Amino acid sequence: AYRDQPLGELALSIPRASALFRKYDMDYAAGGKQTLARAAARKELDVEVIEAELAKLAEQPIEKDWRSAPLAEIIDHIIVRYHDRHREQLPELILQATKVERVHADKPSVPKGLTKYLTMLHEELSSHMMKEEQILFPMIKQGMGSQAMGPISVMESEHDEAGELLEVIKHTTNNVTPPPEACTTWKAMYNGINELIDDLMDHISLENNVLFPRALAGE
Ligand SMILES: [Fe+3]
Ligand SMILES: [Fe+3]
Ligand SMILES: [O]
Repeated sequence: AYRDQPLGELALSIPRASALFRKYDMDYAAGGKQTLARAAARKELDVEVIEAELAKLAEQPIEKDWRSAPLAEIIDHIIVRYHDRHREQLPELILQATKVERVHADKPSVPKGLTKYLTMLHEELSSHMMKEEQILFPMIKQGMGSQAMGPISVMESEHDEAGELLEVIKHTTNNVTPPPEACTTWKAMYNGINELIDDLMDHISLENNVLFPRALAGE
């Protein structure tokens, strides 16, 4: 039956199901409405195995269920858990990528263009998060969420733009897998990239699958 539920609900309801979908490159963040059945079919995956993996994870409940939490507490959580972290993590990654592309400019496995793409992500995320905090989030706190179809659609479009950059970043880095040649700086940067991708998809998932639809519905 898990195959008939949307990816978003499985990610928000089952602990560490988010990490499972990232293992299968399944987009529970922007494509959260997509059922697990239609997602496993797209990628030619054996859905029955995914269902058993979720069944094991589903033995335990999730630490915090945001699906029914107050919108104000979701917003405040997003700001300190995701927005503020992104502002610290991306400048750090940009400088690491700059150091790696130079130090290992001669290796074949070096991720050329990574610094360019991290910079693009940082600029778009920065402007994006400012708009949410200065325009959309206050609108929702004042109870005007039902009148926010316009702004939310613009934010969800930007969420898609950010998703495309993530895919470019994953390709440039062999799905964020360092080569055997990788030094310590090189390996720690990829660990930071994976941490960014994980947070950003949970960040977008929480907005697209909970905050936005519930605001539009008048909660
Ligand atoms: Fe956000
Ligand atoms: Fe956002
Ligand atoms: O965001």
